[PDB]
Amino acid sequence: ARWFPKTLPCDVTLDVSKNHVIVDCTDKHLTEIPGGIPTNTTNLTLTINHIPDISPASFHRLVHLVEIDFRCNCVPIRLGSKSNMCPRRLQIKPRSFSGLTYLKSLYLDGNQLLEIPQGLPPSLQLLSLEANNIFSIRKEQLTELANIEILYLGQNCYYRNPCYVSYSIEKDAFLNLTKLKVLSLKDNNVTTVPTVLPSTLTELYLYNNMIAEIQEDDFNNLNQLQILDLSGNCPRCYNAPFPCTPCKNNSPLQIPVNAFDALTELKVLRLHSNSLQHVPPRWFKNINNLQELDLSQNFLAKEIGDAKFLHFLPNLIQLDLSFNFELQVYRASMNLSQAFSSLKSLKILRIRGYVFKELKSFQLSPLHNLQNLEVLDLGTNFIKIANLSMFKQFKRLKVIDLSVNKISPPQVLEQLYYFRYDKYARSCRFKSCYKYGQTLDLSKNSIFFIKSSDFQHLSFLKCLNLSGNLISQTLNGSEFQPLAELRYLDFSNNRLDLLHSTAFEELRKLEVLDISSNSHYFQSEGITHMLNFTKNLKVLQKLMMNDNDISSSTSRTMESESLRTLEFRGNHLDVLWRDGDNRYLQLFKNLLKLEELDISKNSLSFLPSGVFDGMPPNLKNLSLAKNGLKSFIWEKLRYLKNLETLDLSHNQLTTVPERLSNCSRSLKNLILKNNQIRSLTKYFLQDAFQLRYLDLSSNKIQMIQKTSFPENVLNNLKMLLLHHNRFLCTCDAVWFVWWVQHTEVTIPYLATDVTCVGPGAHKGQSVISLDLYTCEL
Amino acid sequence: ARWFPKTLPCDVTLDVSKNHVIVDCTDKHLTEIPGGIPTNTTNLTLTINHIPDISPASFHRLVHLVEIDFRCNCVPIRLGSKSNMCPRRLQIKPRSFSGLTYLKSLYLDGNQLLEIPQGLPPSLQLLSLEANNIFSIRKEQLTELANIEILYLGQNCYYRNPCYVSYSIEKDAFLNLTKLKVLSLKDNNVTTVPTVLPSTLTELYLYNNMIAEIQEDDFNNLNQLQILDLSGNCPRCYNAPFPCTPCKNNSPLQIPVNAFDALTELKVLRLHSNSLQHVPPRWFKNINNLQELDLSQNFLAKEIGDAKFLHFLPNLIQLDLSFNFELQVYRASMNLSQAFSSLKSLKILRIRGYVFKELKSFQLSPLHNLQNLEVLDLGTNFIKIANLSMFKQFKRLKVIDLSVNKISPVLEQLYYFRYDKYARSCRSCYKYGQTLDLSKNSIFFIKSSDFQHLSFLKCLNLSGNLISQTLNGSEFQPLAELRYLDFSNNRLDLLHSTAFEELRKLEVLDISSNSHYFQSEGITHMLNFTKNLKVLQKLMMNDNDISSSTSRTMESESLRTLEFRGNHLDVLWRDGDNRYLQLFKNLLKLEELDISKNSLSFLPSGVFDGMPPNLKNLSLAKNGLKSFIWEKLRYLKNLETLDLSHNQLTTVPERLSNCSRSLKNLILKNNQIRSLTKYFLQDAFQLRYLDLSSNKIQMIQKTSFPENVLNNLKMLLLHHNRFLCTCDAVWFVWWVQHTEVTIPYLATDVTCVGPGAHKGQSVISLDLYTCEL
RNA sequence: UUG
RNA sequence: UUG
Ligand SMILES: *[C@@H]1O[C@H](CO)[C@@H](O[C@@H]2O[C@H](CO)[C@@H](O)[C@H](O)[C@H]2NC(C)=O)[C@H](O)[C@H]1NC(C)=O
Ligand SMILES: *[C@@H]1O[C@H](CO)[C@@H](O[C@@H]2O[C@H](CO)[C@@H](O)[C@H](O)[C@H]2NC(C)=O)[C@H](O)[C@H]1NC(C)=O
Ligand SMILES: *[C@@H]1O[C@H](CO)[C@@H](O[C@@H]2O[C@H](CO)[C@@H](O)[C@H](O)[C@H]2NC(C)=O)[C@H](O)[C@H]1NC(C)=O
Ligand SMILES: *[C@@H]1O[C@H](CO)[C@@H](O[C@@H]2O[C@H](CO)[C@@H](O)[C@H](O)[C@H]2NC(C)=O)[C@H](O)[C@H]1NC(C)=O
Ligand SMILES: Nc1nc(=O)c2ncn([C@@H]3O[C@H](CO)[C@H]4OP(=O)(O)O[C@H]43)c2[nH]1
Ligand SMILES: Nc1nc(=O)c2ncn([C@@H]3O[C@H](CO)[C@H]4OP(=O)(O)O[C@H]43)c2[nH]1
Ligand SMILES: *[C@@H]1O[C@H](CO)[C@@H](O)[C@H](O)[C@H]1NC(C)=O
Ligand SMILES: *[C@@H]1O[C@H](CO)[C@@H](O)[C@H](O)[C@H]1NC(C)=O
Ligand SMILES: *[C@@H]1O[C@H](CO)[C@@H](O)[C@H](O)[C@H]1NC(C)=O
Ligand SMILES: *[C@@H]1O[C@H](CO)[C@@H](O)[C@H](O)[C@H]1NC(C)=O
Ligand SMILES: *[C@@H]1O[C@H](CO)[C@@H](O)[C@H](O)[C@H]1NC(C)=O
Ligand SMILES: *[C@@H]1O[C@H](CO)[C@@H](O)[C@H](O)[C@H]1NC(C)=O
Ligand SMILES: *[C@@H]1O[C@H](CO)[C@@H](O)[C@H](O)[C@H]1NC(C)=O
Ligand SMILES: *[C@@H]1O[C@H](CO)[C@@H](O)[C@H](O)[C@H]1NC(C)=O
Ligand SMILES: *[C@@H]1O[C@H](CO)[C@@H](O)[C@H](O)[C@H]1NC(C)=O
Ligand SMILES: *[C@@H]1O[C@H](CO)[C@@H](O)[C@H](O)[C@H]1NC(C)=O
Ligand SMILES: *[C@@H]1O[C@H](CO)[C@@H](O)[C@H](O)[C@H]1NC(C)=O
Repeated sequence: ARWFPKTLPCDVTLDVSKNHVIVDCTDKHLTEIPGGIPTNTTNLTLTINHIPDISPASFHRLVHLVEIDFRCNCVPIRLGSKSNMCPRRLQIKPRSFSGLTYLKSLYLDGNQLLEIPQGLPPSLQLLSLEANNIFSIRKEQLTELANIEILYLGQNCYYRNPCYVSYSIEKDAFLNLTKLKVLSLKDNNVTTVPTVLPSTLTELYLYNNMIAEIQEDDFNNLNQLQILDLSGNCPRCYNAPFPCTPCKNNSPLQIPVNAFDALTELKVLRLHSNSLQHVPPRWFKNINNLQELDLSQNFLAKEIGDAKFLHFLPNLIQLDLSFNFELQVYRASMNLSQAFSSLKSLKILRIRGYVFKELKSFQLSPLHNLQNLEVLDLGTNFIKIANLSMFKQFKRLKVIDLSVNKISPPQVLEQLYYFRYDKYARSCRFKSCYKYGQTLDLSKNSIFFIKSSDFQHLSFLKCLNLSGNLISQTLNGSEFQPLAELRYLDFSNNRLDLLHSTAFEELRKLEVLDISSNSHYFQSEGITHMLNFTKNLKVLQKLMMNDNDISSSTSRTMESESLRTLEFRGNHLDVLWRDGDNRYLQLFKNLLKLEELDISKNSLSFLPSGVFDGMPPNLKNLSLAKNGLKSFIWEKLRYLKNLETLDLSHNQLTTVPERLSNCSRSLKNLILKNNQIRSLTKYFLQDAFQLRYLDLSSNKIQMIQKTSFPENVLNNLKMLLLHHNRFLCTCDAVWFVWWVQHTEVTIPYLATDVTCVGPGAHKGQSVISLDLYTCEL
Repeated sequence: ARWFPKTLPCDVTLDVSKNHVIVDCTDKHLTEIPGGIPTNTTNLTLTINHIPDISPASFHRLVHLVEIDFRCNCVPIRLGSKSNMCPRRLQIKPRSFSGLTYLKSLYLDGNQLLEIPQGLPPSLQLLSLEANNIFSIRKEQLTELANIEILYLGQNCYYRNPCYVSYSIEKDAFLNLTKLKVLSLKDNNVTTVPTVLPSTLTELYLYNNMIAEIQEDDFNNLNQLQILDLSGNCPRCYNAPFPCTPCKNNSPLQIPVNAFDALTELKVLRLHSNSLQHVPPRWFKNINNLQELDLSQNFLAKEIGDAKFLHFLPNLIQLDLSFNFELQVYRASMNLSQAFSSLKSLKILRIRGYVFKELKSFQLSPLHNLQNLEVLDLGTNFIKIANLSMFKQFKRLKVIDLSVNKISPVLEQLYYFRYDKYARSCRSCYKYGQTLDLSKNSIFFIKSSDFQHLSFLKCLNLSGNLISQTLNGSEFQPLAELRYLDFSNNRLDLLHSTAFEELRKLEVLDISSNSHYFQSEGITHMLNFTKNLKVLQKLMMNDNDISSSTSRTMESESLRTLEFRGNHLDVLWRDGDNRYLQLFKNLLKLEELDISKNSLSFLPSGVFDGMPPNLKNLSLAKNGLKSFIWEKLRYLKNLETLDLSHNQLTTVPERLSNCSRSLKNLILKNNQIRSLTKYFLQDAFQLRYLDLSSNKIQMIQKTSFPENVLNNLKMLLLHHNRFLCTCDAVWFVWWVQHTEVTIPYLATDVTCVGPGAHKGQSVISLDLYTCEL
């Protein structure tokens, strides 16, 4: 097909509509900007390389650049790899950017720069210098940024990237940047709010600094400000996972009552970790539009019981009062002020880490009439007692979250969220059952025993999360009787005792059941387990039974008219299917609608004959990955007449079938990565017209000849993976080298990991760049 | 040193006292008996190879052989590898053994043999033909075994190795084997006890067969028999993990009341899985010496409550009545007959799988006066209730085992349910004193009074319960003598630094696999709880996912071993955060620290300085370590063992001696090392063990590996590298061929990878004369 | 690779 | 390899 092979070690994309030529050289172990970058290049990304300098020659030809992303070519020592530390800061020579008349966005984050780079074109809207070593801002260094709208300067002086002094900002440094919308000075050891800021700011980020006091006029002119973040100034340091220095005398960040008076447009106020003890209502006198308020990680335990300020927040969407508990105090109950009832717009309330013994219905009465309330998060509260029936008054909610408690008789937050330093930190790369309906999340509690009356009045629930409790009982179909509407039960990380084949049958509308990581009782010999419990679940679509160490079953067959997906990863089918024992060879046969089966990680070093014949007739998607498979009778695929995806990754296979078409007419996706294949059979893919995806990566293949890979098949492939093999680039490889260079077929990692290993001369050389003319003399 | 390199791909060992020359060729991927086997060879082992034939030429020179072990050179299809199936049964030519005048023991197990091999010498005392295809025994084929004392014939016809007929034994086939002591016909599809057996038998194994009936005279003459095993005839098949066919009519193995009358010497009787419903006392009328009786996997639930037969067993040491429960019956309690009191010699009583709701003190009264009772096993009984205090009447016992029950206020894990627990392959806190094992119960909450009257306990096993409480040092008050607590696989909440402090005599604490509360942010954990445990020697806190700690230091005057595998020291030691760099410093007598599997891709500076002063043994394995500042080992002045296995290191120190003068054992296996530094081992005289296996080393020169060091090494591991066998390698190849230093796998995995000619060739066999022209 |  |  192609007349001119692509040798450039970067992905090139065309977006004809937006007039964009996108060149992505992310993480290509470059020590130089590569030659041959298209002249029409608009967006060039060189992040995570080791290019030690920029010069007028760097971008000479590239006069149409709108965006240069040159991040993380010299990451500060403690932020970067300890195996490849950058020896000297990036050097930017004069005039490197002044010729780029159309340049809108420049990212120079993570390059150990000492100063704001000069000579930047007046087109620039966005400049980013995070994770550098710039800790003095002078008005004179900013005159070049007349048109700048977005300026990121954070992470230039903090514990991971120290500068060993206070940050310095000259008076009025930013004032004459008349179009500046977004200013970020986070994580920078700043001691005062810099003034005067231009009145065009929409977003101001001042968090994780050393600001002890806000002056009453610090935000006087910012009548367009929408987002203000002052978090992590006078931090609450208890159990902090980073070095944390509090303000002296347990002082809060001191905020005058009239500090916010000019912020009539403010939508987001973030006061996380400011050691606040009071929230004066006078703060919010002139902010009628505030939508999001974060007051997490303070000392507002008393204030939550008073909270006059809430009367001024009728448009608030999101309130977070998490982790406000008094140290070494365990309150008897949660005292929510009546003032919460005035939060007419509230969709999301989070109050983790209040820390109290007993939740009772009346304590939530202030919320009964919040019509728009969607999420109530009372996680990580060490609640010992809670009658779940109280949530009958909360049918309108999408999520009731009691995760991480001590109870016994629409996006999830990262596992580190309230305690991390900077949850918005940008990486060097880049720049759940809620969907089923009403969710009650009781995960990570101390529930040892359940009975029907625990769920009295909760028939509206679509999802119940019981993950990570202590449930050890012989469920018999009597325990969830009220849960008539339940579509999803997550029962993972309990100790299910499957003595009874009637377990879960009362959940007549159950579509998905997760009983993964319930291995306990499956580890002891002589215990009766009824894997045939599936028969009674008439609308079950998906069953997850992973990591259960299942090596025995009293019943011989699982049956279902409905089940489409079975995850059975991390069990011991090798023990059930011991060579000579026929009894379990039809375990899955009567799952008549099953399409997806995952039996990876079952220590299946071989498959006894009868396994494939025993498969249910409509199996589409089979994983046998990570089994230590040392042999495989390819012909047995003939029994799986609807097989579309076969995953055999991470095994010990040494051969492919002589003729894949003769094994399976239906197979579309063949994953063979991470095996021990050293050669392909002569006619491997001959007439395999249905094949669309083939992964032969991370094998030991030396040679590939034309006969194995006919062109009428290769042309149908959406992707062919060949990387990390042992290719021999001798004159015997002429066809393969030619074909790789010239094909239109998508083959990933040509630039990094489709490499000759030999002979001598060409060792470590990309096959895409290989010249074999000496073979044609 | 050596003048003649050892090229034979087998270990050769000398035992001068017994005049033995031991040649072990186990698992050497041989397809031929190797040449050059010493002429003086007495014991030759060729197990797990693919040698397709034996012939007169096989052992011609080896006239002094006493033992040939030639097992598993052609394993039956379903018993063997499916990746290397044996194509044709072993072929044994005539006269292969008749020249071996001194041959005492021949093992030919696992070779797909169809017949008993003939032409065996009259010296033979032991013949073994397990896992063959010999399923008809003819008197004529046994005449050659006049002097045989031990004959193994089992596993020749069973579900893993089927013969598709009944086993056949001709009448009196064994009678004229006048010195036969041990006969094993297990796992063979035998239908009747073969008769007449010789009266010299000490041991008869007939288990896992199809014997429905014992005739009254089957064992008439066996007045020397010590062990009889008839188990697995009319099996109890409930929840069996193998294909199991019961006797028709739910029948037991039928044993007439006088069948054992002649067995005056019997010490062991095994009647496991015989579907017995009754144990007639008349069985044991003439056996006063029986010591071991296994009656597990029967239907003797009612019989346990009666059990008149026990009155005839005053010398019994070991009784097993495990897995005798009636299907779908969950008894209220355990009914032990008063007859148990007559078992004056009993050391070990096992009654798992009785299956009952509540154990009460009175129910064990029949045992109160068994003076020698050492082990009481009531595991896998689904007991819901048991007052632990009842065991105050049992201080004399070594182990009280309530493992796998349902209580709430060592045998292989498969034992009672496996087919043949004595099958031959081709190739714990009891020690501390009184042990109460409550592992795998449903204990959610504990308090001091649960342990009332149990102050004598030395080991308590609470492993695999549901304990989720903030232990505060009040919960084990009575357990004043406890030396070992296994608290693994619970949900310890380490809120309180006073946890466990009441166990004033605790030497070992295991709180491994208590990760639960360590997985959620904002929870207070006090790792400094070690301070209060004044005699603690060993602390195991593996697989706890520990990534946060309210306290900054662990302290102990006593602790010698800390296992901290499978945690998140990488998070505690984030580059820039100094606060936890002395976590272990104040464990002043610590000698062994295991911080493998802590995702430590690098070690921040200060880690080594923060190590306690007497550290001898440090594991940093399986951390994905990509770099390592070897010079920092200077801080570990007492370091003897450094384990850096399974990492991504690419280099060794320029000079190991300049890093550590104390280091004896350096484990670097499974890294990415491609070359050694020029002077690597110069003057590191006290180095004794070096493992460089599974790396990418191409060349090793004498400067890196001076001989004044290498010769002192007890072991040097080099296998699975990328050795380039050019003329540059002359020294290394010479030294490897000639050294006395132990180097494992020379015969199998110390290989050239090039150039061309020598690719895949063993370094030990490499001829490099062309380099010396 | 006699489980 | 800014968490
Ligand atoms: C190419 O560069 C331009 C400008 O740097 C990018 O345009 C930005 O796109 C994002 C989309 O998330 C918008 O939010 C910004 O407001 C745009 N800025 C400008 C000045 O146009 C464009 O995204 C880049 N394209 C690629 C593929 O990287
Ligand atoms: C933030 O600035 C403070 C000073 O305002 C820095 O603290 C100084 O650090 C040097 C070296 O650590 C010391 O000699 C001085 O004693 C410190 N002064 C004070 C007042 O504490 C601090 O290092 C800066 N933080 C970072 C991470 O760079
Ligand atoms: C070498 O072969 C002899 C002969 O088979 C072995 O000696 C026997 O070892 C068994 C195993 O415990 C003893 O119980 C016998 O009493 C020994 N004597 C005889 C004559 O059988 C000897 O152990 C073998 N040595 C090795 C290391 O394999
Ligand atoms: C043990 O012997 C029995 C016969 O007593 C074998 O069973 C016969 O096997 C063939 C083939 O499976 C059948 O056609 C016969 O009907 C069987 N006879 C009976 C009486 O069942 C059995 O296969 C043998 N067991 C093993 C493991 O080899
Ligand atoms: N798994 C299980 N959990 C129990 O709680 C139980 N109680 C009695 N039993 C009996 O023990 C036998 C082995 O588990 C089971 O078989 P059963 O005779 O039907 O009755 C069962 C229990 N089994
Ligand atoms: N780990 C733990 N387990 C508990 O059961 C508990 N109850 C209250 N608390 C309090 O919650 C805080 C966060 O773990 C702890 O700090 P405290 O305020 O000293 O008291 C503790 C508990 N902590
Ligand atoms: C709740 O707390 C506030 C503290 O401001 C207190 O004034 C109020 O009376 C408390 N109410 C209850 C029900 O405890
Ligand atoms: C839980 O509250 C409900 C009413 O919502 C009531 O029916 C039930 O009895 C309560 N249960 C307990 C144990 O308090
Ligand atoms: C249930 O909770 C666990 C633990 O919090 C979480 O990992 C899991 O994703 C949740 N399950 C669903 C279905 O959302
Ligand atoms: C299930 O268990 C409950 C426990 O109270 C019992 O009422 C019910 O009868 C049991 N179900 C069956 C099928 O026995
Ligand atoms: C499951 O199998 C058992 C036999 O082991 C049978 O008695 C029980 O009724 C079966 N249950 C279903 C739903 O098939
Ligand atoms: C096959 O199943 C796996 C999970 O087992 C899934 O990730 C994958 O997308 C499926 N493939 C197709 C083609 O549906
Ligand atoms: C495989 O190959 C042979 C020859 O084309 C043919 O006879 C046989 O039917 C084929 N089987 C399948 C399932 O394609
Ligand atoms: C357990 O037995 C002891 C006597 O050994 C007694 O002191 C205690 O009260 C008993 N516990 C219960 C709950 O009956
Ligand atoms: C405690 O019981 C567990 C679970 O059976 C067992 O694995 C462990 O080895 C026992 N602990 C000790 C210290 O022997
Ligand atoms: C620990 O908790 C116990 C049991 O609830 C409590 O009564 C006691 O005061 C505490 N003990 C110690 C040693 O602090
Ligand atoms: C452990 O550390 C905490 C504070 O971090 C302290 O309150 C406690 O007393 C310490 N305990 C011991 C035993 O050192």
